[PDB]
Amino acid sequence: LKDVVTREYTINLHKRLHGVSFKKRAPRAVKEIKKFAKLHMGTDDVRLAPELNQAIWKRGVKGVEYRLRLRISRKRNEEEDAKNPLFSYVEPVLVASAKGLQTVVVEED
Amino acid sequence: SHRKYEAPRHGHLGFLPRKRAASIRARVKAFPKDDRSKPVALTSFLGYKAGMTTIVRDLDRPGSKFHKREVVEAVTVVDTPPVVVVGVVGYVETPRGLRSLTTVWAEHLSDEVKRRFYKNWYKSKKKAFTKYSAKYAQDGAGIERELARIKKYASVVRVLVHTQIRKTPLAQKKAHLAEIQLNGGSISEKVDWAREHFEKTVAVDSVFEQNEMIDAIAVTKGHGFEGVTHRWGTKKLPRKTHRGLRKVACIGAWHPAHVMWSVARAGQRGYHSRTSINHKIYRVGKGDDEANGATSFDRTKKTITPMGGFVHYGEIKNDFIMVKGCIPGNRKRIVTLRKSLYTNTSRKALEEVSLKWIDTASKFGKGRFQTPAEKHAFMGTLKKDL
RNA sequence: UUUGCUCCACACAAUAUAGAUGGAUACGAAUAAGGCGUCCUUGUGGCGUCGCUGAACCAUAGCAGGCUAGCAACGGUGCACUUGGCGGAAAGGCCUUGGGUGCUUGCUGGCGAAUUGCAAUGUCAUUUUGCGUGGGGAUAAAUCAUUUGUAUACGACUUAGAUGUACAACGGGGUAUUGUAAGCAGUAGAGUAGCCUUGGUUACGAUCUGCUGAGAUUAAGCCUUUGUUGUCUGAUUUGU
RNA sequence: GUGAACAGCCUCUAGUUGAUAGAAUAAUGUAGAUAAGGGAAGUCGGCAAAAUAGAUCCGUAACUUCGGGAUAAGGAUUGGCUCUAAGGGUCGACGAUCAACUU
RNA sequence: CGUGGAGGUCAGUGACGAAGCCUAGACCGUAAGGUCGGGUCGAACGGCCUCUAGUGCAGAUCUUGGUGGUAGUAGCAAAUAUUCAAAUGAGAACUUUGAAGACUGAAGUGGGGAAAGGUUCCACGUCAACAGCAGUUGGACGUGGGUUAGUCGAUCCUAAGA
RNA sequence: GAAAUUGUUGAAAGGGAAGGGCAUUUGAUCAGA
Ligand SMILES: [Mg+2]
Ligand SMILES: [Mg+2]
Ligand SMILES: [Mg+2]
Ligand SMILES: [Mg+2]
Ligand SMILES: [Mg+2]
Ligand SMILES: [Mg+2]
Ligand SMILES: [Mg+2]
Ligand SMILES: [Mg+2]
Ligand SMILES: [Mg+2]
Ligand SMILES: [Mg+2]
Ligand SMILES: [Mg+2]
Ligand SMILES: [Mg+2]
Ligand SMILES: [Mg+2]
Ligand SMILES: [Mg+2]
Ligand SMILES: [Mg+2]
Ligand SMILES: [Mg+2]
Ligand SMILES: [Mg+2]
Ligand SMILES: [Mg+2]
Ligand SMILES: [Mg+2]
Ligand SMILES: [Mg+2]
Ligand SMILES: [Mg+2]
Ligand SMILES: [Mg+2]
Ligand SMILES: [Mg+2]
Ligand SMILES: [Mg+2]
Ligand SMILES: [Mg+2]
Ligand SMILES: [Mg+2]
Ligand SMILES: [Mg+2]
Ligand SMILES: [Mg+2]
Ligand SMILES: [Mg+2]
Ligand SMILES: [Mg+2]
Ligand SMILES: [Mg+2]
Ligand SMILES: [Mg+2]
Ligand SMILES: [Mg+2]
Ligand SMILES: [Mg+2]
Ligand SMILES: [Mg+2]
Ligand SMILES: [Mg+2]
Ligand SMILES: [Mg+2]
Ligand SMILES: [Mg+2]
Ligand SMILES: [Mg+2]
Repeated sequence: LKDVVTREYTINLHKRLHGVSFKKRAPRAVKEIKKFAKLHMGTDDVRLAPELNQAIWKRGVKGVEYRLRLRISRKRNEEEDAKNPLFSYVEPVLVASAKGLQTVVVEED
Repeated sequence: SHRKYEAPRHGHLGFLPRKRAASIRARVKAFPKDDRSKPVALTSFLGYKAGMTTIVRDLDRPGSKFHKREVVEAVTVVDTPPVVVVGVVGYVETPRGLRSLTTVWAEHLSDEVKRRFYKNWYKSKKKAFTKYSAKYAQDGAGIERELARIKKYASVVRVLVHTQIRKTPLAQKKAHLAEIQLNGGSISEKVDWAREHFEKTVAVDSVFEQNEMIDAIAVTKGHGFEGVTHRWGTKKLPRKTHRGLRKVACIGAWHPAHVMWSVARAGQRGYHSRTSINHKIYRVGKGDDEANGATSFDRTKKTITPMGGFVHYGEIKNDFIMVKGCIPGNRKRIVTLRKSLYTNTSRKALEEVSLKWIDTASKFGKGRFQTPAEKHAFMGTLKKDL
């Protein structure tokens, strides 16, 4: 939990957005994805790829996909302050279907 | 001036205050009157409300329009694995009421009941009862001395029992510990029964029998803060009402210059302790008994568990008590079932019920099939499987 | 735990006192009846006696009670032990065994006291706390934070979490909802418009049929899990 | 574009993305809705809400100032697709060619 | 008894500290009040005999000014809606850029004008105050630049009228 | 550089107001001889 690692996960955005107000569904999905990455990688500093934001907002504010396949990379950052020297960076995986996929270690990048 | 039209008051003033119960396990405030000629037996049992189903039975009620005819009745299933006896408490009578004189615990206590003494179990050193267990060092002289005190005193004897919550599908993992009065006299042999049952389980079939009328003591389902309209059943104000209509219009006369306790006010609804009486046991089902939900007329080898499991509860793998009707509390909640405090002979009690069929269709929807085999027989072969 | 906690003994400090200044000295019941003693044939018995208040009983003499010499008798009393029993209504007290030891004013002596100056409470009790010196004993939790939803406005409540029948995220299965997905194919299709091997073929064609009770969703407060991946010592506080 | 339409709804050019925010989802509210069976029994009073609604065809009473009432009342139909028919211009009874919708 | 001012007097007090103010510190008077000590302070002031008055406050929904409890409370909820990354910066929900999602939907949230405003236009610097959160941004603050006519208007004509 | 009002420190008290009168206890403080 103290080194760099990249894994691909499926997030069930449907059950996290269940009953959420329509005007808040996509922002809530963004926050739920940040919470998901924090839970899995132990990093408070979660950064979302703009392509991932595009994938979240692809079908409008309330048309968030039920499942999103994400690549999360826990990488180390060096800046003015340490401030959680490890951070997670989340990307979309761009698969045809986000169903029936398990968590996998990418192990190469 | 007078009310100008009579109506009964809204709500029952004997169930005040409508506050949250102090504990999730409702207290047994009265045990059955002791009959000291009977054998020593428990007067109550601890279980977990699993859910409701429906049954069909032949009504035996001469003079009724439905005598010797089939009736469909709602029933509640309480999962009741055997409870483990881990202690005995002695109660002496005093001019100031009953008073516990001493409690004698079992030598070994399982982690299930040990968790009950810990707010943070995972990070504790689990020291509970570690020095007490040494009272059983060679001959248990201190334990025998305390039991002798209980025999020499303590006109009322209660055992400490705890649930085997690990046998339920609940995630709680922390057992419920309660005092159950021992009826069946000779306080000496009450204590002897408790000591001989130390660390041993007591099955629900040794306490309750088929057709017996029992009482359910449980904390009702909580609903948070509630307005007067649903909390008390007061009349909704007309549509024209400014400042809201889900209210009580007059909360009091000018004098007394105070809101009176008897006026309906908005507040907490539910999560109250309730002791509802006269629920007939329709089944005393056994956990190891496959075809639990089967009857002498059905014979379908099926358990009491509805298809897909009890909604929000899980599967019944232990002994269960099926009572007629409904009982206070929601699914997964600890409920204490106690013997009736009086002898009911109204021909509603003393009726011997024989179940003809037990619904095991899914409660997760409009269930159509009792068993997966019946679903296969009706539907034929599907593409995925079957 | 910048040597922590508790108990005991002692010393020293504080701290106050709803108010010590010989002893709260134990049947029960009745009162137009009883207590005590005694006797017998043991009773709702006989006999005697008592009350008319505790104005009693016990205790009570000694530099706030010293130091010593005896006599008499194995008594009284305190102390610390010790044998055992009884007492649970708030028992925390009552009774009892044995020896040791101090006093004894039961009786007879010797020594001392003064000047606190003619009185000044003239300080003698117990309530907690702290500290130091020795001895004895033990070696946890709670809360915040995270989590659960049997709970909930917020507090609160109910759960879980230091290596496991653990938990979580996915995945699988069950359950349930809807109603037959996309794609492909078709001697299906009301037909219209072209071509010729005039029994076919080309273009368009709502829709229909088969793969297909398929496809999609399914806990967000459904059930379950021989799978995959990961998580599991951060903060604060609490002592008789 | 739909549509009779400068209606409502969606879009192009142009412009804006400005209203203090975050977390939960109690009561009571404000606004929007649904509701078994009954159908104004509520209430001063059908207040509020619901029901009706466009277009085509049929049919339309009392009364009347003969103009109306009248959309009286009361009924039927409406999608998609493939066709059919009718309704024209120009050039020299027809031929050639061109063209747009309405029924 | 006390206050502002006046005549006389104590050759009164005082920068070695007047007046004022603070002071569960002391003294005197039944009291109005008077006196003293200590602290603060800095330029005038007092006792007595008289004179004089714009001379004594708890109030008047008194006047002016200042300040509370309420109270970190009511609330900052109409106009569909924001999100991701980068840059800048001490600091970014609000600035800029890019990407995305939306809206006004031509009777516009578009492009110009009349009345009115008067520099709000634009650039640079810049955030103490204002923008009822914020702010690096602004119709803010500071410094400057900018409005070019024979043909567009006024000017000329007459209208109701003056 | 007053008061209202406020912060900190110190002291004290506080079972549904507070404040006051007579009297004394206790604590603090102090004049006179
Ligand atoms: Mg909802
Ligand atoms: Mg009446
Ligand atoms: Mg009800
Ligand atoms: Mg009104
Ligand atoms: Mg159901
Ligand atoms: Mg048109
Ligand atoms: Mg209805
Ligand atoms: Mg209906
Ligand atoms: Mg009707
Ligand atoms: Mg009516
Ligand atoms: Mg009526
Ligand atoms: Mg009427
Ligand atoms: Mg109306
Ligand atoms: Mg009509
Ligand atoms: Mg009419
Ligand atoms: Mg003057
Ligand atoms: Mg001075
Ligand atoms: Mg003062
Ligand atoms: Mg000066
Ligand atoms: Mg005046
Ligand atoms: Mg005044
Ligand atoms: Mg006055
Ligand atoms: Mg005033
Ligand atoms: Mg004022
Ligand atoms: Mg507020
Ligand atoms: Mg508002
Ligand atoms: Mg708005
Ligand atoms: Mg904003
Ligand atoms: Mg932008
Ligand atoms: Mg609109
Ligand atoms: Mg639009
Ligand atoms: Mg500008
Ligand atoms: Mg502001
Ligand atoms: Mg600011
Ligand atoms: Mg400027
Ligand atoms: Mg001109
Ligand atoms: Mg100054
Ligand atoms: Mg002040
Ligand atoms: Mg109070």
